[PDB]
Amino acid sequence: NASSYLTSASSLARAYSIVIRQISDLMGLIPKYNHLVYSQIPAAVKLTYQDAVNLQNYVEEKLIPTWNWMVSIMDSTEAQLRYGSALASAGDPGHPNHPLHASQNSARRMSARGDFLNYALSLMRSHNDEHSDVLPVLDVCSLKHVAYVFQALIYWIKAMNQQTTETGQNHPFFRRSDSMTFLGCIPPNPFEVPLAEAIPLADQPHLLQPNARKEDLFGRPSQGLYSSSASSGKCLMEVTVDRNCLEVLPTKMSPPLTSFRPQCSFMGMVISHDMLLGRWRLSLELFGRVFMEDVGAEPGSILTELGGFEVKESKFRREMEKLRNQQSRDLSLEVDRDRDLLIQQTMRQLNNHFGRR
Amino acid sequence: ETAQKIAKAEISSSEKEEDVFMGMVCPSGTNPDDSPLYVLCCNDTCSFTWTGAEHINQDIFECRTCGLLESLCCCTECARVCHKGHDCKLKRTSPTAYCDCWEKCKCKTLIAGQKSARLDLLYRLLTATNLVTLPNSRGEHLLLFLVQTVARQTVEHCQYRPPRIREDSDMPDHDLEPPRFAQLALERVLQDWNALKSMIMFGSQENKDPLSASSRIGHLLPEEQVYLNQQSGTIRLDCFTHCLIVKCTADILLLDTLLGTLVKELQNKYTPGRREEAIAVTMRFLRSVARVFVILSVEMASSKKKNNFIPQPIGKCKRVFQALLPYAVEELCNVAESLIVPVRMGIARPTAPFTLASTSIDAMQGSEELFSVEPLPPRPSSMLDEPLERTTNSSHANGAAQAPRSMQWAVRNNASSYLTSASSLARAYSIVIRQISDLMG
Amino acid sequence: LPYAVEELCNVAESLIVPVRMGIARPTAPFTLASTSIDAMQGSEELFSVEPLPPRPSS
Amino acid sequence: RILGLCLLQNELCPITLNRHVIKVLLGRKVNWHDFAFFDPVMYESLRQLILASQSSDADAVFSAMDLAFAIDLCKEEGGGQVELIPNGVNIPVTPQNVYEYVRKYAEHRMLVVAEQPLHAMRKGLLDVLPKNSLEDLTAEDFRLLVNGCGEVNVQMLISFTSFNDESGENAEKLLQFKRWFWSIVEKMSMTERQDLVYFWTSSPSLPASEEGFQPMPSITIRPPDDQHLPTANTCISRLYVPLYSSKQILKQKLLLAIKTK
Ligand SMILES: [Zn+2]
Ligand SMILES: [Zn+2]
Ligand SMILES: [Zn+2]
Repeated sequence: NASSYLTSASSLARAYSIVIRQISDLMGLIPKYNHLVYSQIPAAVKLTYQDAVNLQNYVEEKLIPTWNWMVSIMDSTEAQLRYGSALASAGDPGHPNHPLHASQNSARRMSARGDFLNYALSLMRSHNDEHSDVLPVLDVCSLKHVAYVFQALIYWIKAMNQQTTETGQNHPFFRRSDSMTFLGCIPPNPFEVPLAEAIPLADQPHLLQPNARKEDLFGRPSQGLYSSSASSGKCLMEVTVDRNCLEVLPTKMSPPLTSFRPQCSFMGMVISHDMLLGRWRLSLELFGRVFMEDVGAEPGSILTELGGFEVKESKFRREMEKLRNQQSRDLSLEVDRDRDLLIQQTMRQLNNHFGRR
Repeated sequence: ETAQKIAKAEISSSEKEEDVFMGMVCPSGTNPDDSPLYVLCCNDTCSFTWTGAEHINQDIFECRTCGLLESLCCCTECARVCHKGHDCKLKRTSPTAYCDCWEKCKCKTLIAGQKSARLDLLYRLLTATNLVTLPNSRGEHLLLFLVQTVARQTVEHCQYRPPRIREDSDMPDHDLEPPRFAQLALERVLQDWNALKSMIMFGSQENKDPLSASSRIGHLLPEEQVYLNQQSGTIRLDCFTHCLIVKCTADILLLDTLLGTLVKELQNKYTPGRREEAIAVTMRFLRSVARVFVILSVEMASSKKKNNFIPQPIGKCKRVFQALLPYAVEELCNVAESLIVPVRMGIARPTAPFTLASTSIDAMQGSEELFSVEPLPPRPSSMLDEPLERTTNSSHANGAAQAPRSMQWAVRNNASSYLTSASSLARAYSIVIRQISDLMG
Repeated sequence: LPYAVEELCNVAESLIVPVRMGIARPTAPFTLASTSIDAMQGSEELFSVEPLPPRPSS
Repeated sequence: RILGLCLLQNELCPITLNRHVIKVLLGRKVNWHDFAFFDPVMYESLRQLILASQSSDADAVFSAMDLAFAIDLCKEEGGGQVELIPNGVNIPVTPQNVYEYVRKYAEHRMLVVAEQPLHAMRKGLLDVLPKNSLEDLTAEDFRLLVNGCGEVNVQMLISFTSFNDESGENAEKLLQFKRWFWSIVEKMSMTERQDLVYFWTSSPSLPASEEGFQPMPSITIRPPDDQHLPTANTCISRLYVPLYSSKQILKQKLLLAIKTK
């Protein structure tokens, strides 16, 4: 009873995601195609290495335009989110226009003509990189199709890249683990910056929240972009808001079967999923926090795997419910409000009941 | 002139003519509002000098320091001279009234200076030093402040009533014309390419203003620093072009003089290096003019009644585009692709439908609500209408309230359909294309 | 596989052309099925049809 | 085991251990940055030491009082003297090899003195939960589940709190009463709010999200009664409060009630 363009686009994008995932899953069988298909199914088609590599360059040459479109869109939205965060950490909360202002939530609690004029002015300013001191007009909640296509392409990249697959000063003990490491960015030096900035969570034991970004939780990492020691179109940093210039950027960027060795080079440079995720970290986390009822159910989604606290706690609670429905005994405790007899009864009962060699 | 005479004879031992003249005409470290030229342009005369005593429409500032409140109101002219530094403020509700700071404080604006000497001093100070490139205390260039004063005066001075021929003695003298200085000052300041370059290029990588979050970025991380450095400043430029095109409808010679100056500056051959600078100035100016033209053409409706065929704001924009055709068309093409790219890339942000103004008076709204906005001020140092609720399982539609707060500025949760927003963007693109075609013809 | 991947790429491009071109025809929202019976259903109406019959006589 | 049971029972049992304690409880790998959570003063001291190590004048600092591989152990460690590095009593600490020692210093308190307790804790935890359900978690998730909200806050109380009235004498009076109650509760500091929720749902630590509260919170605003203290039950954690037109008397009486244990 709605007939909204966005949901039709989202359904088309979901179909595209499924077909791209099927393509990637088929290509994952190439290295073992002489044992998974040509020896199991009685009806199989023989494949040759040269034809295989021709097929791979064919799939790259066919996916290039939508890939460029997705790169442009995600780059523009990530740049706009980064600019928003930078101005939020550099602007007065007092003024009505500041990001960290209760009036800009737009979800907890103005004219249509004003909204359209704001969007038109935002586009006109963003095109010519003239977007300082005033927030962009973007609805990152109105790009669900971009979300699905980004997820599909990231899945393809991860599948093929995984199919392909330091001491003293940089001692192993002085390096962050998966708890604090950020993919696609060089971890901050544990020495130069002090505790108050490198690990803000240590300074204040109350910064934890159900809505707590990992960034403010564990400081701001750095990324090796801009022309400094870089001469690639992708390596050029994303400090450009619009989508017209960010369209001419990636456009101008231009034997046994068991050793197929995919390459994923795509845009002329070796593509690793870590750096790509690091490029769009803000938009990736925002997508994981806004779109999760629909893109979450898709198997192997990058947002679900890199989900925030809510996904982790929900998964653990569901696991608790699953594992609690086969036991036959309760706690059956019997204690008292005292201290000494409480501890004595606790230890005696827990040792006697759950104790055996 | 005596200062010039004195400065001409000085020993250059770590000294310069400019370093000995700026420090003696506007010494370093001074507060911006004490800059001589800003004081020159904000002197004028008090409203009471022409409004008599009866309520005649004029804006209302309250001076809490000097006691004026609750039917004791000081005007905008006195808010910069008499009450320069008080806890003055602007009342959102503005009933008609008249200035009365004369009877409660010392209204130093009661009598005026000499007009010819005022123009001569403006001439000399403009041609002499670089005090025109510095903003006043409100982070707005001299030109923008001058144009806003012109815009206000145009609509407020029509209320002047000549003393038609047809008890009280302590009342201030109220038989002189309202200030004419803003128009002449803008006309004379638009002809100095230093001032024009400062105004049009205001907000660049080099130029920064205190009333802008981009001024103080040193304490920020390098990533935030570069992200904020890349984007140039245009809020002031958009304000200037909006006030010069849409607001000051009384006169047309202002934009004619501006275009004449830009034409003089683009064609220069003898002076070296002026081509690139004048090209950049004209490009940014035409971009802002295209923004204003696009917005105030989108808001209006192509009504067939009365066969007007052209409104005044779009008329000014058309004259500007015709005057600077070879570069105007290029900038318009840039703005057109700007407008249309999201249409064809499948990302048209949803927008609710809206009506269209039948006349320019309603069209001026929205444009005024948007262009006449000020940038985000920097972060210092490092009856209730909204009630609270305590409910559970409140999940209707939704899906946009679970994101972290720092980004929730860019996420939204009586149609607001993709298609109508795309259609409105396409109509804007069509307007730009039609103007391009009519110019090229 | 060698031709299956080609045809799948062509189909994916076919589906995605309006998405990256912004020309899609609007459609109303719907709820995904959770059982194979409803997977067969709906598809039954979509597929099991006959073409437009010819105009009889002249 | 009681911690793991509270996890399994979806209840919050506030036992807020240090970051490294729960990191090694899960069987993860300890690291040096956890020293920041351990003791920020000593972490800053070690950071300054490692910063001076890069400087070439550090040995000159070592020429001040002739530092060596010897530290003054606190009374917490049990006293006595324990050699840091064998044959290191005579050998002084040198900048060319301080880094290794620095690492040792961390494990000199993170693990050297704390091997058996943490090992026993992890072993006990492994015998009540499966390995697969243990992963996907970290220190932050474990802390937000066990300790719940790091403090007791009123806004998350508002997140899960349902009010109903069996009288309906006036909606405006009900709204005014609840506004006054929430306002006075907001002015309560840490420990008093802890006790308030200890009387509300018998646990000062609110659930991390809407899920986590096995029952649905419910407070019934009864018609006013001069002498009737609010009643609370933990079977469904439901509250019954009279429509106290007088405010401060009710506030003080509930404060003294939650004061009682
Ligand atoms: Zn006045
Ligand atoms: Zn005053
Ligand atoms: Zn005055």
